Amino acid sequence: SMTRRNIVGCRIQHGWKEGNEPVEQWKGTVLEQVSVKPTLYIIKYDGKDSVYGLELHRDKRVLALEILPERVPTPRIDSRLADSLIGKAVEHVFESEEGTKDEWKGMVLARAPVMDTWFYITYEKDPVLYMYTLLDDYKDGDLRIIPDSDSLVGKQVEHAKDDGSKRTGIFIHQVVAKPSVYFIKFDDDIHIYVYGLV
Repeated sequence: SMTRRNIVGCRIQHGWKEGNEPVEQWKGTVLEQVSVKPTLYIIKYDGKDSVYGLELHRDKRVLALEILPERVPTPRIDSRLADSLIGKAVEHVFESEEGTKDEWKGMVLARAPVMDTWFYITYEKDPVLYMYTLLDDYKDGDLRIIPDSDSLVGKQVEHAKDDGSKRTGIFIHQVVAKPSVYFIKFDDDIHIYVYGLV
């Protein structure tokens, strides 16, 4: 039979219809096909720095999915300087009114697949997976490295909610630099949760 191109590593476009809200147009890059759940894909969408998980060929909210006739950009960064951030605890500084501090404590986890100049990062105030070109903020002083403060992948898990109901989730990735940290995808949420952070 004819073999179609793998959607991983491509630029994609699709409409998004969530219930009765107006239809939106989403554009992004497919970073990974989850080995332990091949229907699930990991995507970085333009303008959204929280990474998403979607069963792109099954989910009824995804409309007219297509591969764009574009190449995924391939910029370069200094390899040694990028690896110096991996596994480190950081303070990420954000713009705010003068005489007011807006900083978030977090941890740099890995260089992302496909978009290797972007980095996976998690925070204490928001435990979902984020992605950003952190070396831009590190060189400008807006990211500070702070002193020093066998895998569940594939295993299913259940969560007992406040109301009378349960939800299933699956461990999808083990962070190589910090093997006690994992990524979980629950079937009722598009965000990727970060588990095992202190």
